[PDB]
Amino acid sequence: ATLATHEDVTAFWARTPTAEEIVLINRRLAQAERMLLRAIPELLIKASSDPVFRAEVIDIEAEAVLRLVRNHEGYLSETDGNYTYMLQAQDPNRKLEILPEEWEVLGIVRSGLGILVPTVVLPS
Amino acid sequence: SIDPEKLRDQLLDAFENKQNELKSSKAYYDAERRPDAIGLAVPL
Repeated sequence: ATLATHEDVTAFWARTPTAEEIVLINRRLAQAERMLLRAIPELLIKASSDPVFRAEVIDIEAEAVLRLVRNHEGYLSETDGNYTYMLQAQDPNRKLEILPEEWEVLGIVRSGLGILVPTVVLPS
Repeated sequence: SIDPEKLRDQLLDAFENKQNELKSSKAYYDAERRPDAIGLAVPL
């Protein structure tokens, strides 16, 4: 099983999920863990013995799913004529991704200044 | 004292060893190809 759990995603997503949303969350968590491992091969080793690093990766997995399962039906507004709502204009997101600042929390930030080096083979 | 045949051998080897130095000055007077003369920007 993944380091974070559907109980972790439900700790942030105050609405308790239905069984369809539980199977969704279990696969999105597996995708988030698999994405972190491909960037940091040591992830499960660090998380075996560092108890604050466990809290980094678990809350970042739970956030990376939360921003994708929040309002996943895509509704703006709904009614039965006796009750109704409408939402703020949320971004219609379609992929799981981990922020530049979340990679800095995991300790693998990358710089935005790099160099192109001209080269020519020396003669003989 | 010294054998003329061993002396002929030992200094034909010294003569041949000197030619590997002299070629480094011949190459400038004859204007032979040199690695250091090839301008680097020119395509291969």
